[PDB]
Amino acid sequence: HLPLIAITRNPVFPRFIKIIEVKNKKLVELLRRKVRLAQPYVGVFLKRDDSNESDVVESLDEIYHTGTFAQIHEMQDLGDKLRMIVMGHRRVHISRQL
Amino acid sequence: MVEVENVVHEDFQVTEEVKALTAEIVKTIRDIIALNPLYRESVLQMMQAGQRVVDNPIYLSDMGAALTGAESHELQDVLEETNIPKRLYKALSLLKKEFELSKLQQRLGREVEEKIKQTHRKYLLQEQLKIIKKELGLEKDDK
Amino acid sequence: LKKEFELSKLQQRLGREVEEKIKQTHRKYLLQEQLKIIKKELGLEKDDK
Amino acid sequence: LKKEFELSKLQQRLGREVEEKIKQTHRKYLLQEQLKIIKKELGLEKDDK
Repeated sequence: HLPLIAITRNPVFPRFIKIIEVKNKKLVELLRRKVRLAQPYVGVFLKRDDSNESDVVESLDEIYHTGTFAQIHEMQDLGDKLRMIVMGHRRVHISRQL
Repeated sequence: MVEVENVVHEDFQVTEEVKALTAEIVKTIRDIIALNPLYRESVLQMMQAGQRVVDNPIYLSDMGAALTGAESHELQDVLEETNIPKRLYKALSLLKKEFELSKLQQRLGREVEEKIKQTHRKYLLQEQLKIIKKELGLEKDDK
Repeated sequence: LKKEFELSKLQQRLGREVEEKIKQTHRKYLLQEQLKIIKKELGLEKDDK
Repeated sequence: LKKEFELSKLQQRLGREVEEKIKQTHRKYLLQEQLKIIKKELGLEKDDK
């Protein structure tokens, strides 16, 4: 019961360690909302052709139905304030992302 | 949001000759990382098909298909495929599709550079010709 | 040796067939790859003729 | 010794800068040359009597 993540031109191939550094700070609010959970996690989804960030927050259809949940390791935030680590660990095909 | 691990992965019981296409996938990956080095080649030596440590073959095929530079859409397309040989076929296709472009760029670079060498080498020959006809014979082809 | 040659032969042939079906992709795609290469090392606005 | 050392390190930075500028010159020339060959062999295959 979390808002969709802003991939923002960051492909996360399955079972290939990857780093995500979005420039926006609204995902950091989500990073602060998941610190209270005992088992934190994050999901990775893919964007469709002709990427557009305004439709992701307006509509939920840009993102594909497929998702890849995985666990976060640790934040660094060397340059940006949003340096999350992603992984392709648990693949899933949601019936309806809506 | 509702989700379920509907990770279908059917495979034939007889698992002896079914890993031979995987052998061709790693041979194409070895040729892609040898002729088009992207990442270090030590990781290919760490995860081999002969060690019998591939407890999750689907993951091994995905990690091998990840080296391909094909657009993300293609990755989604590979996930849409349900049969195992179809995704193996697509992963190999992605690899070859990148491979042709790589081979074109490499051939072009060596070819263009050799053209530069044939340029300057013939200029070296012309320089030797001049120098050897500079302090040898002094043509009086003037007024 | 026969079994290995039949396995290697079927693998090389099936892969050669997949490779032939991939060569069906038109040469225009290659020319487009080189086109993106021309733009990747060129840049700038169209301030040409 | 340091008085000599400051000039030496300055010279080292200056040398790498001049050499890297030569490399940034010629590497980009190889890129533009590749661009031309694709515009000639593949792109503009016309331009002739």
